[PDB]
Amino acid sequence: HKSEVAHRFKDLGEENFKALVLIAFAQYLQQCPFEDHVKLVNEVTEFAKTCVADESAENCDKSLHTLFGDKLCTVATLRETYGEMADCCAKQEPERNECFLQHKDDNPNLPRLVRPEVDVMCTAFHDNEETFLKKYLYEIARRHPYFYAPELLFFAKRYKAAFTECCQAADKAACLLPKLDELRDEGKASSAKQRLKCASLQKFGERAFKAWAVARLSQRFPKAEFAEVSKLVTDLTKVHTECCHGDLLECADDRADLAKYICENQDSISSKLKECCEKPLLEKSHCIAEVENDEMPADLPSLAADFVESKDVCKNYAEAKDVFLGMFLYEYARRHPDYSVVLLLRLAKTYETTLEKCCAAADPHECYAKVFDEFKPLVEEPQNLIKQNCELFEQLGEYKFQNALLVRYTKKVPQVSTPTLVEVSRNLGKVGSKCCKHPEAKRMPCAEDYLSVVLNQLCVLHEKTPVSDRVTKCCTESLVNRRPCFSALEVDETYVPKEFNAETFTFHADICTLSEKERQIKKQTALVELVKHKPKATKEQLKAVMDDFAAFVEKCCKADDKETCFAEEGKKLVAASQAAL
Ligand SMILES: CCCCCCCCCCCCCCCC(=O)O
Ligand SMILES: CCCCCCCCCCCCCCCC(=O)O
Ligand SMILES: CCCCCCCCCCCCCCCC(=O)O
Ligand SMILES: CCCCCCCCCCCCCCCC(=O)O
Ligand SMILES: CCCCCCCCCCCCCCCC(=O)O
Ligand SMILES: Oc1ccc(Cl)c2cccnc12
Ligand SMILES: [Cl-]
Ligand SMILES: [Cl-]
Ligand SMILES: [Cl-]
Ligand SMILES: [Cl-]
Ligand SMILES: [Cl-]
Ligand SMILES: [Cl-]
Ligand SMILES: [Cl-]
Ligand SMILES: [Ru+3]
Ligand SMILES: [Ru+3]
Repeated sequence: HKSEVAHRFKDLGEENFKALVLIAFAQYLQQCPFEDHVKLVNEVTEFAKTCVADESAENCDKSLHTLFGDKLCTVATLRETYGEMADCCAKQEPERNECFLQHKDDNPNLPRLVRPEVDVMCTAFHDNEETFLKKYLYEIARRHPYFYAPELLFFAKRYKAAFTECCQAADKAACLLPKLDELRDEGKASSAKQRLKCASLQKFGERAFKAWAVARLSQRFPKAEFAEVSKLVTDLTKVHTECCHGDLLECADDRADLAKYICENQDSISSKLKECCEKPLLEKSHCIAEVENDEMPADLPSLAADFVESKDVCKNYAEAKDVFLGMFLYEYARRHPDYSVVLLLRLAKTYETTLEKCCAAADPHECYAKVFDEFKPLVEEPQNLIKQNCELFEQLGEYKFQNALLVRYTKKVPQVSTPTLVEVSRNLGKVGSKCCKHPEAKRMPCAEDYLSVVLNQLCVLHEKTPVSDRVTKCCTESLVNRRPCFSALEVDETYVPKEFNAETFTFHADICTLSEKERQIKKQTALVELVKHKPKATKEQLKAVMDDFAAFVEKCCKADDKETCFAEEGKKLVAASQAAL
């Protein structure tokens, strides 16, 4: 293209162009104030307008990396605010762009964004929809300089949807805050999810990533030929490789190219893409990333003929080990959208170990002709765990199910800080709430999707402050054994009971005057501490004081006097509890 900026401006449109320019600059100049970014956007935007009017116009033939880097090196305060980053301006492309890339600062030190009151928010939204919305877009991008820009744009449009609706409703806050809590959860999860793929790719290498992609792409497009899945796995591996490196434009072009290939070859891939493929370039690769699985072809054969009977197993394996294993993964995954990806990786690795053991032995076929028996226990384990836990979740509430998780995980690893124990148990409990309302045909992918983002981010929090050798051993091992390792943790019988502290189990009337959530957290915080102080307490014994405490609060949080019921009756509850434990 004669002018890449004019071309982008025509592909995306003025509104999307401006928003992505803002995110781009907010992710590099993370301490410049919001109003100078607006100046940069308006300046880049009306320059781009000269380029769509005339592509021979001055500077319109420069590359976007050049144009972007040029804009960065005109910030007058660049060396005084970003210091060493300003020295990038003395290099030339592509060294300069790489130098700027290196100087992206993850985890900068900005105050946390405090959600204001609903009436404050709706009033700001009404008084200046754009400035309000773009300011929050800027606040989030500067605090997440590696969050892929278009997805951030796609979250911004969903926030706009939440405000327009709820700022008009009768009970504003009742409409808005759940939507805002929901959006925060996904954006935080997506941020965690991107950094996990990009950190297992280097921890574990291209091969393991390719193995994961074959499984995932085969469940999604089970009518595609394995040659087509392998083509897609290759392009997709390059795409995540390049996107992990951090160049937003080089990353965006790889994604857009892959989506153009997929949309051009739908009838070799899937019948579900005609709408996504009709969508504009900015949304094309996103839409297809989250499209639902295509229907499996009717009455596929068993995997027996190709992978256990056929005399050419060991010979076809040796001819190309990974391609043969990759074919096995393809055939198993396409038949099993109900499995998690990691389970399919367990099976494939299981098939790999026995093929490696039997293809070197006398009469291989005898040695390995039963390996499909080895798959059954590996399949029951995730399913069993889902059943019992989804069963328990509908026996108890969401909140009481959290309290069940709370007791169990505290007993397994009582060294974890109380607040971290509460947050994980509350979150896991949320995962029963959404995943357990799926049928068994789609429960295991649901759990995997959510556990993975609860598991390694408790592991990144654990590498921050290690407290147990067993949770580092879980967290530093394969992503296929991550969830089993944690499931295999047993009640810590090394632990020394925490010394009784009276202030930890003293309660006041403020507890009546707190929100349901904030009341549950403090109820759940005391429960962790109770299990830490008397860890040999049984759930029968624990239920008895939990019932007592429940009655205690409902008594003192309703009497004529309150501040004194909580100390007088409170003193009784404690003493009666210590006696029973
Ligand atoms: C002057 C600064 C350089 C130009 C700034 C352009 C901002 C980046 C363009 C984003 C392209 C988005 C393409 C979406 C397609 C996809 O993700 O598959
Ligand atoms: C078919 C194209 C890609 C070929 C490369 C993928 C071969 C699959 C290998 C499966 C090995 C076991 C599964 C991964 C386990 C792990 O990474 O810990
Ligand atoms: C879906 C229920 C989850 C309830 C809260 C989490 C605690 C139990 C999780 C058990 C299910 C594990 C399945 C993960 C998939 C896999 O690792 O193959
Ligand atoms: C910072 C370290 C915190 C670790 C605290 C232990 C919490 C373990 C919960 C992880 C999920 C376990 C696997 C699924 C359910 C199970 O089988 O227990
Ligand atoms: C053993 C010495 C201290 C005395 C014990 C008092 C603190 C008990 C722990 C509170 C658990 C509250 C959770 C149950 C109530 C509910 O779910 O609403
Ligand atoms: O930390 C975050 C990452 C991504 C997104 Cl979209 C967020 C939205 C609101 C608050 N925090 C967020
Ligand atoms: Cl936040
Ligand atoms: Cl907010
Ligand atoms: Cl604002
Ligand atoms: Cl604000
Ligand atoms: Cl804001
Ligand atoms: Cl944030
Ligand atoms: Cl967040
Ligand atoms: Ru704001
Ligand atoms: Ru955030």
